[PDB]
Amino acid sequence: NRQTERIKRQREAVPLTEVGSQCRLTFKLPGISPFDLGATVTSPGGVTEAAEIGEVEDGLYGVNFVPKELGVHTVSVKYQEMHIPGSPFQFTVGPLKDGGAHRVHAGGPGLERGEQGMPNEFNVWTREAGAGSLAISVEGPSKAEIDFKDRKDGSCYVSYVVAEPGEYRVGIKFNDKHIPDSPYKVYITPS
Amino acid sequence: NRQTERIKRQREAVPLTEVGSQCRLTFKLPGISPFDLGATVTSPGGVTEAAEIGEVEDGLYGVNFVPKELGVHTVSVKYQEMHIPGSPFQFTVGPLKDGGAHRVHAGGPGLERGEQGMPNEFNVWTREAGAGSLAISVEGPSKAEIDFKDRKDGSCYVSYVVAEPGEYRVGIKFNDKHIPDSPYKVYITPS
Repeated sequence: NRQTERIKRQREAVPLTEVGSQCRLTFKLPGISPFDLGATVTSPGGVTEAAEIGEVEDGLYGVNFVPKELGVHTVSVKYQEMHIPGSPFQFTVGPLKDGGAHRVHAGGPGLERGEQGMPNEFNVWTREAGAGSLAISVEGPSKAEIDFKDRKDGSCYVSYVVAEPGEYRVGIKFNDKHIPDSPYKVYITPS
Repeated sequence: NRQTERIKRQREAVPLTEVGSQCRLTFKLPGISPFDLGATVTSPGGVTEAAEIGEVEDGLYGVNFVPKELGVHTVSVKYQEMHIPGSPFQFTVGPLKDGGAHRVHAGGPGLERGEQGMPNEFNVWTREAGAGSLAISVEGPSKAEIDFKDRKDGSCYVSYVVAEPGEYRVGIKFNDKHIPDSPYKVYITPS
């Protein structure tokens, strides 16, 4: 069978990031232990400082940092040579100089593998994409149930459930264009 | 100063509610123990049955019932002869026979009063409206920050924060029409 479930949201660009302001990159860690991760911020000049990782609410973690110059900063969250899904993140200070689907990151186990009747979860980060429509679709042998939490920081956390095992397609589009790794092929295992 | 912040989401109709299916109304407690509330379901014939209240995800509660016939059922959640915000709720069993903004309910403290810099929360119930666009706007002396969680049951839980005290307007529109009590006048008090 082929059944499809789709949601979309529209949001304006995240408010301008001023030089010297308190910034935060948030991430949920479906299937990853927070305890031994390291965060770094790299300035547009290539200077890297360690940044602390805090719990923001139950299950939500954040990298707190303060940028000292204009332009595109990188925020890395790693275990040894491994990045967490989505890392390294980009973070523009001052006005956005680019936008659109190619700037969107996404990650988490619901974009790779799950189990029949269990929640499949992933994060999407749209702050660098600027204003527009984030669309999510799930297609496969059953009609997914989709919940999502869309935040002021341009991040969106998705949880979907499917009734039947099989091969599913998860589409993530921003202003009607696939983000770089979309669509995602997802296998759902039997109970 | 007059600033507006707006988000929108689009979702397909909630799947067909069938006779003998598990149905659930999800709500936030109105500062009252769940042991002290009474939920009832009224059939299309006017027969009322007591229904169970139980905790469900995200600190929310649910009213669970199983419809025995086609047609519009009413779910009330009460303390003595007072309704919780949004009650009584309607639940069509069988295909939707109506739709649109006039079928949407909303409620919570964020549609009445809040405090500068603190979260202002409310729920929206769209299952009876069918497929469409839900738009949430906040207009007032500062630009709101808005988070929302949009669920498979057609409910959307909103949290917004404003930087300045004063008189705000909260708009709730479905396919670009105000729902029955929108726009809402909201006073935000100083810290």
